[PDB]
Amino acid sequence: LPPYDPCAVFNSINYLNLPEVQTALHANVSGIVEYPWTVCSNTIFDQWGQAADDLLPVYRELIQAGLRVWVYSGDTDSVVPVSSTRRSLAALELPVKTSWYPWYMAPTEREVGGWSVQYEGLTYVTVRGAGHLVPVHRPAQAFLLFKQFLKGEPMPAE
Amino acid sequence: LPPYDPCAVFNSINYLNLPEVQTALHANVSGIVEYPWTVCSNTIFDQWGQAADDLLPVYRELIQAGLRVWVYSGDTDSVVPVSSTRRSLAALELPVKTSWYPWYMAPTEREVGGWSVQYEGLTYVTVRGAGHLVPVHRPAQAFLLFKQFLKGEPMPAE
Amino acid sequence: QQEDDRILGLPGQPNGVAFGMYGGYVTIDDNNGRALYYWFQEADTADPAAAPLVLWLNGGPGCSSIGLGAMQELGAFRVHTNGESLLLNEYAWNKAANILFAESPAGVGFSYSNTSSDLSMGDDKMAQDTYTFLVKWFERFPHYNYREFYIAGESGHFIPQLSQVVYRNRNNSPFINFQGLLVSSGLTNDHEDMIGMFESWWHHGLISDETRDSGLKVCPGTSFMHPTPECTEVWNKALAEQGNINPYTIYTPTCDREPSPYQRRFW
Amino acid sequence: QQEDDRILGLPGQPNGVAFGMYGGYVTIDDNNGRALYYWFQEADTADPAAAPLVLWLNGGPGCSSIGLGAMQELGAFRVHTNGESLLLNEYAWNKAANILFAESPAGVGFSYSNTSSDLSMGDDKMAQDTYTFLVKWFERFPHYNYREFYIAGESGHFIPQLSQVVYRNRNNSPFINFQGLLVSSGLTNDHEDMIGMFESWWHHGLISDETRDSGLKVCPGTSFMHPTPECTEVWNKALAEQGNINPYTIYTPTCDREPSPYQRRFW
Ligand SMILES: *[C@@H]1O[C@H](CO)[C@@H](O[C@@H]2O[C@H](CO)[C@@H](O)[C@H](O)[C@H]2NC(C)=O)[C@H](O[C@H]2O[C@@H](C)[C@@H](O)[C@@H](O)[C@@H]2O)[C@H]1NC(C)=O
Ligand SMILES: *[C@@H]1O[C@H](CO)[C@@H](O[C@@H]2O[C@H](CO)[C@@H](O)[C@H](O)[C@H]2NC(C)=O)[C@H](O[C@H]2O[C@@H](C)[C@@H](O)[C@@H](O)[C@@H]2O)[C@H]1NC(C)=O
Ligand SMILES: *[C@@H]1O[C@H](CO)[C@@H](O)[C@H](O)[C@H]1NC(C)=O
Ligand SMILES: *[C@@H]1O[C@H](CO)[C@@H](O)[C@H](O)[C@H]1NC(C)=O
Ligand SMILES: CCCCCCCCCC(=O)O
Ligand SMILES: CCCCCCCCCC(=O)O
Repeated sequence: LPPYDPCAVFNSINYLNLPEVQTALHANVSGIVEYPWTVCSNTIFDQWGQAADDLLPVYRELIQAGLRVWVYSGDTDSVVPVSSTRRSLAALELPVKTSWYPWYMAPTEREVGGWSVQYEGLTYVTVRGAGHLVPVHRPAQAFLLFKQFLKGEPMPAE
Repeated sequence: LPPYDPCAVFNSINYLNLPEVQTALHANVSGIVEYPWTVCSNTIFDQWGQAADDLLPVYRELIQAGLRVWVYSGDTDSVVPVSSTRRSLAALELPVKTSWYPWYMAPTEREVGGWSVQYEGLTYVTVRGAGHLVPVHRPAQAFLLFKQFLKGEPMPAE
Repeated sequence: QQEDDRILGLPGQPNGVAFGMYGGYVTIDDNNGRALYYWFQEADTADPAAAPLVLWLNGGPGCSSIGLGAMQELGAFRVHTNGESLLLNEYAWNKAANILFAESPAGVGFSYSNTSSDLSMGDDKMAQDTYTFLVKWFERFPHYNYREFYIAGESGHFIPQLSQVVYRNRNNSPFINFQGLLVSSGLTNDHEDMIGMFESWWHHGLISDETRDSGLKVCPGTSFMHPTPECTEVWNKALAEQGNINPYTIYTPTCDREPSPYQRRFW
Repeated sequence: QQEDDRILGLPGQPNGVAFGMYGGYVTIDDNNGRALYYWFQEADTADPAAAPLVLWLNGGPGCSSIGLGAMQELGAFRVHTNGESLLLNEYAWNKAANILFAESPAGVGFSYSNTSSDLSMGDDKMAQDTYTFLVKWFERFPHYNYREFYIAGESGHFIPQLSQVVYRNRNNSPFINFQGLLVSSGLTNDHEDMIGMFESWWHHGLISDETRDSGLKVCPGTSFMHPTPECTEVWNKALAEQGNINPYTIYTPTCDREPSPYQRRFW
């Protein structure tokens, strides 16, 4: 995978606005959308109306239904920081099943990939050295996290 | 400068116990010290007696005498973290002369080098992305901080 | 149905892709002319039919699942620095699952509405509209009915709210075999998340003691999408004290091309 | 006296070094036979005589100013991976000043005492021993008398405490033209520093909620060098939760060669 580029957004904006790419993708059939493709839309953001103030009752319902619920953060993000999510999740008041512990890429490995807590009904994971967009900073660790989630199995302790 | 090596301690242990090096340095004349050269001594650490619990009265006597007093931290260190020094220095209750601000290598430069507060009598500086041993991680930034200290000039604002 | 949406090849595609791809539009409202665009990357595994199905969504509100999720984060390809060639991502998540990327709501990326009042959205309407995309995609792709299904993504609102609507409607759409949800980097409760932001920024050396003290006194309780002017005043000092760092990854280098594509603080 | 201390050249030394170097022992107790080793790198400047004089000290207590200060951090040379030859450091601090490294107290590095009981030290005896060193170093190097002088280094105790003994004796030793001090990463007040440690570790995701609340309840007040059993029990759980990170630089990679040279948690 190439080294990190803080200007990489510009490459998919150029690529996704190429006419031949839109044809192959079956997107913007016959120029039907009049503005160009861009990554985020300011008008959807400025015009948003109802935004809930508390999703914790939605979480109690999903956990009551017996659904697998996992949440994770990158620890160098300051927009939604680790402290915000830890305080919100701690307010659900769930029983701890596996206490806060460091996880490794394999039980025999030495570099901490991040830390994790398992409550009864919910697993929380942090990824060390990763920003808001975790897979662009730590791709191997995000892939391991996705595989463990699909299995329903904890992140590897040593 | 070569990139960061986590194992660089071992190169110094080896070079400083070479006999030709001890000769050129005029160190350990005639094999006068029994034990070999090492970076740190466990017997000095373990036999340490009297250790003060509060240095703030010493800071007040040096500031009152008009000596230049600067303090700095690396912000990825967890042994004496930025939070610990921030709280101890704040307990001096000095008036602020320049409020917390980001500093750059030059006023025209783009990347944040760290943050700084100037109180009446003491300047505090953090170096972004540097651990406890600040010059091994951010050498350029530590040289600039040294030069500003000698001039008695604040770290460059934008 | 699906055959028309089959993507046979993409410009700048590297030489060995072996998994199937589909892309097109699903109309979710015939009267208003509202349609969502999706891109599907099948599992690059020996038996694709064994792998689960995963819906990925980015948030903001307002950002693209294809522009972030597929092309920069977890999809099979990344775009080269020449803006014309693709390269394979060895940690692509379709190595463990069939991944569906949808741009939602309409007005994001390639998704659109012929009635512009449709571009004024809200949380409950977003969840209803994306649930409707889902039941209509399953009708176009019936070989995924009853397959093990997960919802994943980067929005603390869209992923728990869509999950609640799928679950409440399970007797109406029994063929969605919903197993669980994976939430990344998201807002969860306004009061608790506002206290943790002012605290974490101070313990990382990003703000002053007095921005922290004022922020904790006037901002907890404010909405992030509809803020009071009292809290906007502290919030704005906080961000000025932080300087020119990228707030999404505070130790990395910043991009030099000045007309930035991100013009709002997308959450 | 100083001419005998001149270092003519080091094994493995690079080709362009133009600055002067001196090294040797200064006996601070004739009776017990106690002596400190020093290495002096002069300013690499157009007129070194114009440049200030700075004493650099590392802390621990117990670690070496030459091993840490000079060879890995701010000195003119850096060691190659073969452990046998040197390279020039272009951000060396002797490009702006004359830098004096002393290993202190005796027992550290090359510094020794011929009376064994001298190796049990305390804060006041350290400041007195390094002040005596300084008075005696100036008589060997009489041309640095009254040069603009600064004390800098990595210990929250050694740098303020030696500065207080130099300052209170300025009418006794006026030739030490003491201008100020630079303190790096140091312990300053046991109570405030201890609250700051448990709070910073929690806000960086290193410890659990309950290690943080117990730590804040039993440890502020305790000494770092002589802790109560109550606080040691919490402290050891906290170091366990952090795992195998390097605690001096939490985001970098760890050294594989695990017979580590550092066997204590040096402050
Ligand atoms: C939004 O409005 C546009 C323009 O009226 C619709 O596209 C046009 O639809 C008419 C009637 O089907 C067709 O004759 C035009 O060729 C078609 N495109 C243009 C440029 O006029 C669009 O819906 C239609 O889009 C076309 C491409 C096709 O897929 C058709 O099946 C579809 O109904 C309207 N969008 C929606 C969601 O209704
Ligand atoms: C610690 O004791 C040793 C051993 O007595 C001292 O070195 C020896 O000193 C005697 C008398 O000066 C001399 O004849 C020996 O040749 C010398 N070295 C050895 C291996 O015995 C040492 O102090 C002395 O160290 C020598 C190298 C020299 O610098 C001399 O000037 C100095 O007095 C004692 N350490 C101290 C700090 O006194
Ligand atoms: C759709 O195509 C037209 C040209 O045919 C282009 O100007 C417009 O920007 C495109 N819209 C998108 C979203 O790419
Ligand atoms: C001093 O020299 C002796 C004899 O060569 C050696 O064995 C010893 O380890 C040395 N001590 C130091 C501190 O270098
Ligand atoms: C410099 C990267 C900025 C990316 C901003 C996008 C955050 C939007 C929410 C999300 O999908 O995560
Ligand atoms: C991996 C680096 C560990 C360095 C440990 C020594 C810290 C001692 C005090 C000092 O900074 O002088």
